[PDB]
Amino acid sequence: VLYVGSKTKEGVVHDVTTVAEWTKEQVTNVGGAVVTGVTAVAQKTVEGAGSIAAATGFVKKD
Amino acid sequence: VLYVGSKTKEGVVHDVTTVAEWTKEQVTNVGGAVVTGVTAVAQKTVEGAGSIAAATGFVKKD
Amino acid sequence: VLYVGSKTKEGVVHDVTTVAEWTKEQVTNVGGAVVTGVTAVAQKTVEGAGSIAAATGFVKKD
Amino acid sequence: VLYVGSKTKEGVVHDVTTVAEWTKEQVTNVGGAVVTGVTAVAQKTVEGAGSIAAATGFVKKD
Amino acid sequence: VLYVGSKTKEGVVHDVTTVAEWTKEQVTNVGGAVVTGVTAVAQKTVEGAGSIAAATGFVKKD
Amino acid sequence: VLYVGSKTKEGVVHDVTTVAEWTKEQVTNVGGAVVTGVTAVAQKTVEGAGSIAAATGFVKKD
Repeated sequence: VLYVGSKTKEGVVHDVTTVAEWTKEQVTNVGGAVVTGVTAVAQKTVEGAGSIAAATGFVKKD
Repeated sequence: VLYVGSKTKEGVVHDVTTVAEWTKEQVTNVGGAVVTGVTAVAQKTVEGAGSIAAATGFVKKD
Repeated sequence: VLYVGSKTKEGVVHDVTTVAEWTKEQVTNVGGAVVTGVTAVAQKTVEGAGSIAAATGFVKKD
Repeated sequence: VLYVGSKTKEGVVHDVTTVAEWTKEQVTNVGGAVVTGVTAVAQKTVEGAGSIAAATGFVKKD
Repeated sequence: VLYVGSKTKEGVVHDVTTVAEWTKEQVTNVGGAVVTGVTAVAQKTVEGAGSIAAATGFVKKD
Repeated sequence: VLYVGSKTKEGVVHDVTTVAEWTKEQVTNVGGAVVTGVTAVAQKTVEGAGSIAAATGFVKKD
């Protein structure tokens, strides 16, 4: 293995653009997740049993 | 392995752009997560059983 | 392994841009997480059982 | 005339993005203009006879 | 005329982004202009006869 | 005229970003202008006959 002037992009997130304008937003909740923003998870490796990698809006009610 | 003038980007997040303008936002809650912003997790390695890597808006009610 | 004029970016977050303008935001809460800002976690390694790496908006009610 | 939370953009230039990569470029010249970069003129008012407002790559050989 | 929380942008230039990477560039010249960079002129008013406002790469050989 | 919490930007230049990386650049010249950098002129008023406001890479060989 050998490079020159190279580039590598394993596991990234880029150029996420959100624009809200005149936004009215009621939200109620009782006991459960609610998500409204912009989530950005970026991982390279995840290992192991029973794992939960990069959850968003989760409820685990065993 | 050997490089020259190189670049590597394992596990990153970049150029996240949020724009809110005239935003009205009520939020109530009882006992459960609520997320509205902009989350940015960036990990390289995660190992081990039972793990929960990079959760956002989570409820674990065993 | 040997480099020249090189660059490595394992596990980073950069160029997060938030813009709020005329933002009205009520928030109530009872007993549960609420998140509204901009979170920026950046880790290289995480190991071990039962771990919870980089949580944001979490509730663990065993 | 009266505003609120307003915005005006008379005569601007913004978000000019140039990207060159592995560019070989010979250029000769004798006695005449040559332009290769990125020009950005932004004017509001220009008045008067015979004027030459915002020239780029000009030759006036009277 | 009267404002509140306002903004005005008469005659500006902003967010000019240039990126060169592995650029080889020969240039010869004899007696005439040559331009290669990034020019940024930003004027509000220019008046008067015979004027030459914001020239770039000009030759006036009367 | 009267403001509150206001902003005015007559005649500006801002956020000019240049990035060169591994740049080889020969340049010869005889008797004529040559420009390679990043010029940033920002004027409010210019008046008068025969004027030359904000020239860059000019040759006036009368």
